[PDB]
Amino acid sequence: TENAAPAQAPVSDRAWALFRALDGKGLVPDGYVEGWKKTFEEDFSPRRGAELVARAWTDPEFRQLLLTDGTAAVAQYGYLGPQGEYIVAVEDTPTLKNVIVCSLCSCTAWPILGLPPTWYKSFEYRARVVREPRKVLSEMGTEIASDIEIRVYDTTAETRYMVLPQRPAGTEGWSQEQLQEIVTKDCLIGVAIPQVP
Amino acid sequence: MDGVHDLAGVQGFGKVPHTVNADIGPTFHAEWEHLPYSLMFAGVAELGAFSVDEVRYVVERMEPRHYMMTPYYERYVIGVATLMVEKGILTQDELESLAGGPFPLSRPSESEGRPAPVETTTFEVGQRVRVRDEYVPGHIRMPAYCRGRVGTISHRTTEKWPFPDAIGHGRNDAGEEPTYHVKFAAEELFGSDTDGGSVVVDLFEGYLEPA
Ligand SMILES: [Fe+3]
Ligand SMILES: [Mg+2]
Repeated sequence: TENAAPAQAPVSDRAWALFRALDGKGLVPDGYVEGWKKTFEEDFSPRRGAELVARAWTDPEFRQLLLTDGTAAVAQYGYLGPQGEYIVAVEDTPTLKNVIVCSLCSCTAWPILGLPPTWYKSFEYRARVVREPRKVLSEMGTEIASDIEIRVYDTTAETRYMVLPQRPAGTEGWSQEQLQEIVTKDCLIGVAIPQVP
Repeated sequence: MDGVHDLAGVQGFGKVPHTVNADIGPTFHAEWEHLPYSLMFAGVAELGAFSVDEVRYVVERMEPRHYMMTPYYERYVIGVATLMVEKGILTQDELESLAGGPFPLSRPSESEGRPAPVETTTFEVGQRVRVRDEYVPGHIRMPAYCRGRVGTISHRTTEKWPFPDAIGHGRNDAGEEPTYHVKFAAEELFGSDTDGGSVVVDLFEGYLEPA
C-alpha cells in the first residue's frame, strides 16, 4: 500500500545477524559486545551525576570548578568516558531553569547521566521541548512559574551537559549521601526538581 | 540534510511518554538492544571503518517513513549494518541470509559532503552572531529552527573537533573547529508561538557569521 512499511525480518534476527556477520569474520574481539553491555548497564549511571551535584552543593570550591570547567571536575572523580569527554554543567537559579535535549537524535552525557531513557529519545520530546518546554515539563509533573526563564540546551555537537539543580530547602546539614539520594536522573536532565520528603 | 529527523519545532505530537521519576525499566529492554552501540564502537574504534558522525548521518538517511515507524535502537541496527555494507565489510546478501529475511538499509547518500569552511571567525563570549543562511543536503549539525537566526555567544569550547559536514561523509578535509554555545531568545526562533525563554544551540564555528 501507499506509505506502507517495508517487509523486514524480526528485529532480533536482524540485530543478531549483524553481530554474526561481523563476528564470523573475526572483526569482533572476544567478549567485546558483552564488555560494552556491562559498561552501559553498570558503569554509566545517573548515580555519578548525583554524586557530583551533592559535592557541588556542599563544597563551593568544587561547585565553581564544575560550573567553569566541568570536564576537569568530572575527571577528579574518574567519570569522563564515551559521550562524556567535554562536560558543561549548567546551573539553575531562582530565576532560571535549564533543560537538556538532543532534538536531532539522543545525545546525552552517558557516563554521568546513564544512557538516555526511551522518553528522551521520543519524537514527542525531541519535537516539543525546544518550542514549549514549560508545557512539556508541566505535563511531566514539573510546574515552572511564569517568573522563571526556561533555557533549553540542544545537544547538537560534542558538549555533553548536566543540570546542576537548586538545592532545596529542608536539606540543611544533610550529608553528601543524603543529598545524592534526592538527585535523580530526571533532575540531571532538567525535567525534574529534587524532592525533599 | 533537511530530513524528518530534524524534529525540533514540529507541531502535532502528543504527550511525552513519561512523568518525572517514573520507572524507565532496565537499560536494555530486549536482549539485542546493546548490539547497535556496541557494534558502532567496534566499527569506529576496532575496525576504523567509519566515524560516529557517519553513524548519525546514515540514520538520517533512512527512508523518511521508515525512520518514523522504527524504534530508536533498531534505527542504529539498520544504520550500522548500512555502513558495514557501504564500506565493503559486509554484503546485504549475507545479512539477509543470516537474518532469514529482508533487511532493508538506509538510502544512499545524495551528497558527497563539504569541507570545513576556509573562512571563519573566532568569536568571543557576548558577541552577537547569525547562523549562516546555507542549505546543506548532506550531514550538518545545525537544526533548521536556527538557520539564519541571531543569538549571543555564551561559550567557545576549549577543544576542537572535525567539521561534521565532512567527517560525517568520511572526507579527508574535516579540519578542526571549536563550537559555540549560541543563546537564542525563544521569540527569535518561534515568534509568539512558544512558551519558553531561551534556547542554546552548540554550533560549529563554520555555521556562524558576525551579526
Ligand atoms: Fe543525539
Ligand atoms: Mg525541516
